[PDB]
Amino acid sequence: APDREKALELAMAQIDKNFGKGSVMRLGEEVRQPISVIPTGSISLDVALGIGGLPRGRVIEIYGPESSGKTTVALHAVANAQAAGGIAAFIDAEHALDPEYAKKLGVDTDSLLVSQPDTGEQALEIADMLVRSGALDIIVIDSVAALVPRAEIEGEMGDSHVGLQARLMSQALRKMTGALNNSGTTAIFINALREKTTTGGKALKFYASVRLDVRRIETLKDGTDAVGNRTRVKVVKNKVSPPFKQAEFDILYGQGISREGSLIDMGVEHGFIRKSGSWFTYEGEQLGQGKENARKFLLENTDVANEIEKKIKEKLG
Ligand SMILES: Nc1ncnc2c1ncn2[C@@H]1O[C@H](COP(=O)(O)OP(=O)(O)O)[C@@H](O)[C@H]1O
Repeated sequence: APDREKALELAMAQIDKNFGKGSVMRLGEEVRQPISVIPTGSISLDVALGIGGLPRGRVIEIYGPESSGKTTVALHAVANAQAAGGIAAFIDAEHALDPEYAKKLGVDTDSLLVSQPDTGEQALEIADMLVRSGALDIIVIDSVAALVPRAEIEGEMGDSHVGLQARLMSQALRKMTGALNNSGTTAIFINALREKTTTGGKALKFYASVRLDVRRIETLKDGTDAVGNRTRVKVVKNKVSPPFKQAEFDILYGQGISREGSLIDMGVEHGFIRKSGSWFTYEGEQLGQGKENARKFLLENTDVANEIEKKIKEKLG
C-alpha cells in the first residue's frame, strides 16, 4: 500500500497542522492565500515575497550592509501602510532617521510615532506596549545592534560579561510575536551588518516570518555620472510563500525605489517591453537608449508605463 505522493501529502498536511501553514512547502508552488500585506514599494521584491508585500502580524527582519537600502524599504512600507489608513510607530535607537527624506518616500511624518528609548529593554518594551494596543499597522525598529542591554548602557564591569543582548532580544520576541499576531501589526526589525550575529539576530532569525537580505550591487552611473545605486534583496526566509526568491530595484539619490525603474526591469524579463541593441521599446514605441533615458521616458509620458504597470500587474497578480 505504498503511494508516495499520497503518503507525502498526508504527512505534509500533518506537518503544517502541527507547526502552522508554511512549515514545509515545495519550492515552485503557487499560493491561493493572499494574507493582507504591506506593499514593499518594490514591485519586484513584492512578487519576490509571493504575497505582494510584507505579511501582516509577522516579525520581519531586514538585514544587510550599510546603505544597502534597508531603511528606505522599511520606510516605504510605513508610507504604504499609512495610505491604507494605518498608524505607524518608529522605535528609533540610532538617531539617523531623516524625516525629510521620509516624507519624500510618501511617509506622513507628522502622524508617525517616534520613540528613542534609553535602553534595549525600554526600546523593546515601549514597542510592545504600542503593538498590543492594536492601533498599529506597522512598527519599525531601527538597529537590532543598538538594542544594548541596560547593565551595559550603564557602566557595568566585564563580569556577567554574558551573552546578554541576544537574551534580551529573545525574551522580547517570545512575547511580542504572540501579540503582533493578535494585533496583526507588522514589525520590521532593521538589523545591520558589521565590523572587523549582531548579538540579537540569533533570536530574530528564528522568530521572523520573513527575512530579507538587502544588498548593494551597483552604482547607477547611467550617463557615466552617478544618479543612484541598484539594490538586490534576497528573501532568504519566507514562511508564507516559497523562500529564496530574488528581486533587484533602483534607488536614486534623494529619491526612493524607482517605480519606472521597476517597470522597465520587470517589463523586459516579462517581455512586455521588448528592447535590446542598447535601445528600448514598448508596443513599438521608441523609449530611448539607456535604462535612464527609458526610466525618464516612462517618468514623463505617464500614460505609458501605466498600461505597462497594468499589463505587468495582470500577468502576475
Ligand atoms: N537621508 C538621505 N538623503 C539622501 N539620500 C538618502 C538618505 N537616506 C537614504 N538615502 C538613499 O537611500 C539609499 C538607502 O539608504 P538606507 O536605507 O538608509 O541605507 P541602509 O541599508 O543602511 O538602511 C541610500 O543609498 C541613498 O541612495
